[PDB]
Amino acid sequence: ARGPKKHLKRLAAPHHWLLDKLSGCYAPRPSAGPHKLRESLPLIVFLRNRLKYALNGREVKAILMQRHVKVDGKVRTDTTYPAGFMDVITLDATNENFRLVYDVKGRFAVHRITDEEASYKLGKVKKVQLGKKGVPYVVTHDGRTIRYPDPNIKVNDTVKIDLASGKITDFIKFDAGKLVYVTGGRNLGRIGTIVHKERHDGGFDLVHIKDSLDNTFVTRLNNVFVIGEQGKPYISLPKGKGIK
Amino acid sequence: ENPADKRRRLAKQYLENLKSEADIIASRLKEDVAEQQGRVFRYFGDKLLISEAKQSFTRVGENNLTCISCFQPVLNKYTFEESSNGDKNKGRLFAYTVSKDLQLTKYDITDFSKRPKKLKYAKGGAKYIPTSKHEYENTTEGHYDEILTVAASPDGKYVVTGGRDRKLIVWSTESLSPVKVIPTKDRRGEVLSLA
Amino acid sequence: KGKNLSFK
Amino acid sequence: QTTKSSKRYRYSSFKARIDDLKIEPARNLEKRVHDYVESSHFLASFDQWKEINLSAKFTEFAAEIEHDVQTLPQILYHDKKIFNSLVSFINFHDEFSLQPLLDLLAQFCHDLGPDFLKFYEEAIKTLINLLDAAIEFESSNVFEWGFNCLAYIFKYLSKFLVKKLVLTCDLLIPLLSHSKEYLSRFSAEALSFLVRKCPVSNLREFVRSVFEKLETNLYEGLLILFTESMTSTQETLHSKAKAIMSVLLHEALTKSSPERSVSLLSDIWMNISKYASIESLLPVYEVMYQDFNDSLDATNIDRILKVLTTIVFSESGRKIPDWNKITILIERIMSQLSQDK
Amino acid sequence: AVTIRTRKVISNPLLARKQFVVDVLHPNRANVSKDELREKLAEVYKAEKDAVSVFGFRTQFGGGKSVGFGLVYNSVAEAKKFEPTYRLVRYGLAEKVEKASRQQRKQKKNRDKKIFGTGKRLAKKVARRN
RNA sequence: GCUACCACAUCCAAGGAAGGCAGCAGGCGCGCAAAUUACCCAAUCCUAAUUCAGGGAGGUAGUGACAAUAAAUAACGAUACAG
RNA sequence: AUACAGUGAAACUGCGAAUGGCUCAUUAAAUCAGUUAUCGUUUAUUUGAUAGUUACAUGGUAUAACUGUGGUAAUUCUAGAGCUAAUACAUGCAAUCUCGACCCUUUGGAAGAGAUGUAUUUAUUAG
Repeated sequence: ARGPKKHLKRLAAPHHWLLDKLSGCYAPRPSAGPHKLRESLPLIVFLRNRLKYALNGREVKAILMQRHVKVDGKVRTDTTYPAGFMDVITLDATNENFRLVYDVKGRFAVHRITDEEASYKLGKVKKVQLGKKGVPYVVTHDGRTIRYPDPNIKVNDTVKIDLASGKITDFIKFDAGKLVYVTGGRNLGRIGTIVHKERHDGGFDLVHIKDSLDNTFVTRLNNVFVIGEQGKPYISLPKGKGIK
Repeated sequence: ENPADKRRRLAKQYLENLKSEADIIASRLKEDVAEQQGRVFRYFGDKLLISEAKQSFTRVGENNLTCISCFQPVLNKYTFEESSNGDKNKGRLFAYTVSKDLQLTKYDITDFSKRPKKLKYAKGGAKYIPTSKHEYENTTEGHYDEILTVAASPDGKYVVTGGRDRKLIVWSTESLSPVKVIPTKDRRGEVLSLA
Repeated sequence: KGKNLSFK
Repeated sequence: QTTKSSKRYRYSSFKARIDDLKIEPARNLEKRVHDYVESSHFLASFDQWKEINLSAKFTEFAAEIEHDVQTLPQILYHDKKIFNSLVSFINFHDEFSLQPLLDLLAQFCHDLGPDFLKFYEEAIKTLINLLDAAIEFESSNVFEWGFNCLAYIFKYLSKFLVKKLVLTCDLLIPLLSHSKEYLSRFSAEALSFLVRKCPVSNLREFVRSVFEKLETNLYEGLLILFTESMTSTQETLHSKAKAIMSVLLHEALTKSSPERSVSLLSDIWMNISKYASIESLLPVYEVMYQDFNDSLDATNIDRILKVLTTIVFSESGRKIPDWNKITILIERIMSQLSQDK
Repeated sequence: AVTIRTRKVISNPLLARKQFVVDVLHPNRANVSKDELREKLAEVYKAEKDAVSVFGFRTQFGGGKSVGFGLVYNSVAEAKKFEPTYRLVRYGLAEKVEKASRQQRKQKKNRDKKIFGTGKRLAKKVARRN
């Protein structure tokens, strides 16, 4: 094509969303935002097809304009707002907090969390670079530009961000033995400890990961997200703890 | 004077009775609602004295007694009104029996030391056979074939019976007068037990 | 849990 | 917004909602969860609020108090702990859980009215702090709940509070004299309900006290309180308006009362005269006219002029049925002062 | 008699209502009109009739039973606020909006497009001309 | 959308003026033959100064032995007469 | 509502109309399927960061809609006059941080010295 497409059809939509094929012809096209289109769950799907809360898109629109939905501590009124991995969705009226984490099946799961856990999130360090006026900053997996980072922070690290202030509370270095969550490929969803990182200069780096069941697998580095130390995840994990 | 005030009065009187009876108050209130929770809470088997039980057999005129149903009023904590149908029936215990002779009979069993005492009865017979021969027209007031079951409503207002006439006849407790007859509408819809 | 009813 | 756009939904400011808001539970004819009660008002509302409200703090509130509310004697026997739990959680001031808690507070009073009297002082103080807290976080719904809760308590304790109505307002003086207008306005409506149910004898004691207080924003508050008390429906006045009013003037014309009270009588007069039509006011002008004639004296001559100057100016002469009666009073007032008036 | 049973009751605070599935047992009868269902669901759930919505009712083959969906709003105003227009018109809570057919409206639109400005000045000019 | 050009063609009081879809339906292509120029944006989505406006995107309905699935058009007795 | 405050035809601004739909004539690594790079690039919008360097508010350098006079057989054809606005068009405005004597008070005040936009092009230095 010679320009951006504006419509998203269903059979071409991401499979993990689990839309009914016959109910209609088109699926919500996720608007531009922090996450990739294929790696995002639009708020309409989360509110209607997942929580079963709303019965139709118009209800979702009324709900959103009522300002009852907050994404990462900010009210969002776009029906196709692209919520994604490690995003905190808060519904104060229902007293509900959710973190978007893929299940072992590879689908985003409805994982309820506490307010204390909801107060923060994690961001994998995509880039570390000096800005104008010689101001260092980090770009995370969600597109957050955070200035004045800790120098020890490097790419592939994971920074704990406070939603209210958007500041790094702590960080995790990428190293062997660290607890890790897989975010892509056939092997999406499970959790394991880093064993060894294969480095191929001019090529995609590969990481070996061992699960609690001692089973070992290999993945590309891009699909890796450090989430804590073994036995000490910094977030509450979904049921199954990323096994199988 | 308002109904809520009446409940406040009854609740206040109820508490005074509990205070007169007496920890113990708290436990009893829990026992009052133990029925709602589906678990056994009446452990009194070891307390029972079967050996010293006063056994008694009361003969009656009916041939082949088929079933007996007993009614016990219970104080409702939730409105403080006894399940007795009327003021005269306050704390009166009634037992209803059916036999193959097409009689429904009620007895008073309030006095446990004394034997059941007959109050009223009703007989059925060939007078009550249906002429139509149709199941939906089988709405005669009385029984004409063997009566097998009897059950008393928990409210103490009605008692229901059924049998080889393929009928569910509900009777007024006080007078044993027929108020409704509900056919089963089946050739082999034979009532065998009522609960 | 729901509620139950009947008329006529 | 005289002309309304095509939209079904339109923005409304917090002030705009507040301006439209009115505290009067009785006009609301919607079916009320406590109208059908099989055991108690609290439990009847309590189960309904359990399924509707999913807020956190209410969820712990239900668990703490679920066991002790199953029956009325349990409520009466455990009334102390129920009230303490209710007050503690209302103190947290969470909009998401106030509505059930505030509603249950009113229904709690409904179950044990005379017994709630020992709780009455604490309950009012709890509401006042909530309401003073509610101004910080703008939410018209929160104000509606507490004021509706306040009106409900007055309705259920109407008999007892009326005997000591002066005590009831003494609790609400900070609300009635509060700087912000609507809190005084709304609090005035709740008290006006109690005033409309007060006997004339107890009313005279009450009117004397408030006039004594009058001797910041109290003057406006009592004006709103009294005018609300007389007014019932458009172009009409309440039956007790004749009795409520007749008490007011006698103390006003009484020398012991301050002059500021007579100004309030004038201020009360325009609002009812402007609000009400001719026919509804005919009982009023009679007990105007008879009372002023009866109590005319040289010592109170300055006060009689002022109110009569008020009547003639009120809506010009349209609201006055017969001018001749006023002329006769002049000839009397002339016969029996201040030149300016 | 006729029985009605509510199942799958879900509380919905932020739209301020209750969802459930309605099962209507009507032996020896065709079915129950939606209005009767609304009024008695109002009686049982104890809300005003206007706050009650019922729809999607289908009778089972052979008769005697039907299944549909039921909504009970916390208030009449909330129902008026969130609840679809066409269904309020079903309940009479809203008045049907009279509009012309789509082709008529589109012809109006195109012909309006070909005029520029209010056209009152064109009207007075042609009036003076003729 | 504009300029000049090459053709087609529409009007004029003859001085000029202006004109370009098999997308949706409905047609021609034989002298021999086939679904309606239907209803709606209620749904799912998309665009906007945006809940509310719109969308021949789409949906709804209309026709028919191209195909495919299931089944009516009767069921039960009595009597009389003949070999 | 004595600036207006309501909605609101028209008009000026802002956004969009490169999406969607339809047919298969063409072309044998031509697109294409997988695969790789952009340290070789542009990117509305979204999201997150990000700019202390007459003013109690300038002009028509301005007109639409609108009023009024006309011409033409006549068009989303027209000329003469008269208005009037902006997120349209042009113009444009007594602070901070360091080294810090006095080591005066020992958190601290503090003499004095200093230092202080962004955008484009070229050159240079550090990296």
